[PDB]
Amino acid sequence: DIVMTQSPSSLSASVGDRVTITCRASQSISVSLNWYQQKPGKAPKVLIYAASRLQSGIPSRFSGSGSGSHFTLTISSLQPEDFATYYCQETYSDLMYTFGQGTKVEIKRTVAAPSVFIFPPSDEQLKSGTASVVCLLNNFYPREAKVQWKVDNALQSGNSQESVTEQDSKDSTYSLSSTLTLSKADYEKHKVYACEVTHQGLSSPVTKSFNR
Amino acid sequence: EVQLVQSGAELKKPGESLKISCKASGYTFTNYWVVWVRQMPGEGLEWMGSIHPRDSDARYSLSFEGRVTFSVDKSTTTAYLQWSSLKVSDSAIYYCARLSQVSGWSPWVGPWGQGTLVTVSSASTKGPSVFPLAPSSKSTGGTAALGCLVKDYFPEPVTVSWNSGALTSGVHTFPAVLQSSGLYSLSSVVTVPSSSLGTQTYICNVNHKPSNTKVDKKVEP
Amino acid sequence: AGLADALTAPLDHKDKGLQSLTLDQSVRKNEKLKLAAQGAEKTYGNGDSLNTGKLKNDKVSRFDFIRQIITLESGEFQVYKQSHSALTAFQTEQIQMVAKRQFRIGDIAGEHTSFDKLPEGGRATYRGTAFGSDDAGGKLTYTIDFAAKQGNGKIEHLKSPELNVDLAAADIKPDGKRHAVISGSVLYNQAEKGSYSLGIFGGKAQEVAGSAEVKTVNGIRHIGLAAKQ
Ligand SMILES: [Cl-]
Repeated sequence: DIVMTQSPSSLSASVGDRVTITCRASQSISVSLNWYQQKPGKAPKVLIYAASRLQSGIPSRFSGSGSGSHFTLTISSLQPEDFATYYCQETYSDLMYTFGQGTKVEIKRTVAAPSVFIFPPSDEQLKSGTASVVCLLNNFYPREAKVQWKVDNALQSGNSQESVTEQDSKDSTYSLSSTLTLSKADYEKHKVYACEVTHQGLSSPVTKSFNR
Repeated sequence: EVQLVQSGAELKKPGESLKISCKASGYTFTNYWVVWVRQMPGEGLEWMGSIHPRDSDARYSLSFEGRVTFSVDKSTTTAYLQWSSLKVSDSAIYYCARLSQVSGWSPWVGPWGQGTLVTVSSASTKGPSVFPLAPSSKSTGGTAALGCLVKDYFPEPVTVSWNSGALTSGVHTFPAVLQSSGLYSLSSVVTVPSSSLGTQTYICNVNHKPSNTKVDKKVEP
Repeated sequence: AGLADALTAPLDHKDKGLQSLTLDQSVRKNEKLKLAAQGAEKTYGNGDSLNTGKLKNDKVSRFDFIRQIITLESGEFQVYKQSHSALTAFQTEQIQMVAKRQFRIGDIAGEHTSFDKLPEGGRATYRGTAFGSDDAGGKLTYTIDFAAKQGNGKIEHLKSPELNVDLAAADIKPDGKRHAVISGSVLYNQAEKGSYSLGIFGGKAQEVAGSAEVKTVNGIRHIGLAAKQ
């Protein structure tokens, strides 16, 4: 019944920046308020309880303030490892301790060009009748990147899928895999397999390729 | 130490029933509320309700009040969450966790279980094939990339580690992608010094519990 | 549980103390109190003594009760027993008859430690129970520093988390009869959310017993306190 809403829902700031997340309640909840941090693929971890009480093990750059219906999570100097989404939670009511919708915190860093690799299909996979050609863009920033596939200079369309990792907790970069999927028969009909990467970190597009 | 260990990832058909479990240990079971939280992948935490093991006092939020049943087994200090009739929209991760408290202060949630991924669909489970992404022979005194292609599995999730966990630095395991076939695929990669290619063993450890598939692929030049 | 025994058997000094509790607050001079359990029943009796000797120590013993003047009140009667102290409580279910729930502490009795014969120094840790409406699962911990003539403590693990409060530092004092007593604040998120009062019991101050009144979002809640050693 008590509604918690956070703002913003998403933010981006440079390492060492002061980051402020606000949490609001639909009614006064005194100081019965928690802050949680959740990183990719992990359960959340409590940072603060009772609005301003720092949990042990948590760095002091995290601090909480406010009361009644308005609360704030402050990160005094945003660190790379602080990439996560942050949740408030009211613990005022008779149990039923509802959460805010969460705020994703990302790090702003300088542009970084990807290093590129291409992987032909393994002989093993070829035996099963399909060919997966993988192109990897490693540790780049920002996330926006363009990949195009060519087979004998024929531009591919509709037969590749992309995946991007969450921002790295150490260097704050992204990585991206582009997988070109072809029948074994189509794959054996061509020679030159090329991945061409376009990214702000690159003055001119980068191509990796192989023959087979 | 205090632990909450939940049961494995689940695949069920719509309309079927399901009981997932949460094994509590390292503390007095009957002194703490057990809490259940739902989380759709890429979305927020959702308080489902709680139950007190001491007398099985169960509380439900309006959105889950009839669809789920909390229960507890004190002799095994295990909490249970049970659906009688699953829907596709029940597909999500579910956490149990302890409700903790320092006397004189508002409580919080934690420790947490590792979470249980529930997938509701009529499609049947399939174990993955694992293929080497062998390092280039024309590698640069520089860096080299290698990895494993984990292809054609259902449902989520698969886990990947390298050298049984000894290798974590430079590892990128990509989020699975749903292929047009309706099966999942994913690659895990790592960049290493190219001078180590000749002398260092690299093994990706793939695990797909739902199909009881566990693979250790040595990736060579 | 020996509940029936407590209702039918006479006092026996060989039983584990606290051997007897004198009902006073539990039943006013003009009223009668009937307690029933395990097939037995007995009426009291302002000034009458309850055979706590038959009950288990460090547990809540429970009876059905009716309070008459004509029935005024009925519900469950709770007794928590220690060796040199004991207390009673009323979980009200029925008043004039209509259904109505209330919780209240009755008698807090035993061998009061004299404020003038307290240990002169050293610290004592008391461990025991905090019990409220529908919840006898609370853990009480309390520490008295006898050099400083001060005590403080905490309530843990009651189902209702805002009852799990800090029992703030307080002075030991003499009451009118020179009994050693401690009255202090209840703290929750550093705000005062009520008060607690403890008496020290036993010739060597082996025990504390008393109660707390705790302000909650849904109103004031009364808690019984009892700990030992
Ligand atoms: Cl919620």
